[PDB]
Amino acid sequence: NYCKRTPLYIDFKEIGWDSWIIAPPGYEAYECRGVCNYPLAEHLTPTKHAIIQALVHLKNSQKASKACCVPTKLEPISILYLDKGVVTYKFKYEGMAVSECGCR
Amino acid sequence: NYCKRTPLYIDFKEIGWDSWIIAPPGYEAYECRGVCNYPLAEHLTPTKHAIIQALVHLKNSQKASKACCVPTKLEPISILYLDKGVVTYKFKYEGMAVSECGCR
Amino acid sequence: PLVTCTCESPHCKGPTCRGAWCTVVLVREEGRHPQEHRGCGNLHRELCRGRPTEFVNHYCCDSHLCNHNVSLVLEA
Amino acid sequence: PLVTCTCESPHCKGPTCRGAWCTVVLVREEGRHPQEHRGCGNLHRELCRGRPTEFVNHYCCDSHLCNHNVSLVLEA
Ligand code: NI
Ligand code: NI
Ligand code: NI
Ligand code: NI
Ligand code: NI
Ligand code: NI
Ligand code: NI
Ligand code: NI
Ligand code: NI
Ligand code: NI
Repeated sequence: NYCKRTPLYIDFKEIGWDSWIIAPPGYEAYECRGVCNYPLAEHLTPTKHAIIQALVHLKNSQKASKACCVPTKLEPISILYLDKGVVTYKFKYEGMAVSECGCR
Repeated sequence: NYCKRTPLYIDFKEIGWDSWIIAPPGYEAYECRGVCNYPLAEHLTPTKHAIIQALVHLKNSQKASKACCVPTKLEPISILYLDKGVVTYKFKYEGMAVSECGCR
Repeated sequence: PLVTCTCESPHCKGPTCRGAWCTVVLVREEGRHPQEHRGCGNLHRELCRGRPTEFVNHYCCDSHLCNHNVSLVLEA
Repeated sequence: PLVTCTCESPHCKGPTCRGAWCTVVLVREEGRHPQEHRGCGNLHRELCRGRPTEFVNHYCCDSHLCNHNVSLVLEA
């Protein structure tokens, strides 16, 4: 399938982060999976290098790999975390949730 | 091998861009290839979502794919291109050469 | 100004789309049959100027439904 | 302030490295044997606080060469 944003729920307990993440128990971090086949669609904001690299991959796969589907804009979440045993509230935990995917 | 910047020379003639790219005949665009195995090294400036997604991929590969090696900072090149038959000089053709890779 | 274009690509949320120009992109990977994509274009107009190769051909136009039922050919 | 740390990872340009804290990361993929990485850490200190799991264990310290010859264990 093509490069798009896929739902991905992270359970902090199952990655060992619940030791310091009091709340929430988890969150929808989403995930950018899918192939970046040429032509690279504009809604995936592909850079000129990604477009060029996708063109060389078509010429022969050995010289250049295909452009990859990766998150392009990340959104913060609000967490309750232990600060030396003290439950503190962090409003914006940056770089946690995916809002926009793309081909780079 | 691990995520790193690989030399990649683009010949504009062999991708059909020499019809409008008068000069140069090509350039070192570089390429970010390699696996983003955990732990994600700091010199690849991995975001928190990339680190989390790499942790779920270790738990089971079916739920979340591995973080991908992609360019993070692109550099412009100078080209001579046809503007309605006129050879014009563009100083910064943005997003052409890779200067920094990373895991996203 | 924009233009309405025929949309026949995996990224088409409908039969038509609105962009600065209409696109027909004939792509061929190393193994499988060439696929013909139809849609609009707003960024990287320079893709339209690329000479057709053995693996890619970019056609572009800015008339109403000008990219409809247009057949492209690749290089040998 | 930084600290000198034992470097035994694929990203080590030398036997030692200088960072805010020293790291030992024991990672296990689904198929192959667990690998033990040693190095420094400057970002994402919260990785050090993660409870050891069946697949990852993060050890961190900020003494001189404190991450040298330190053996980690994963969860069953
Ligand atoms: Ni999307
Ligand atoms: Ni999980
Ligand atoms: Ni392709
Ligand atoms: Ni660009
Ligand atoms: Ni690098
Ligand atoms: Ni080439
Ligand atoms: Ni891994
Ligand atoms: Ni981040
Ligand atoms: Ni142009
Ligand atoms: Ni912390």
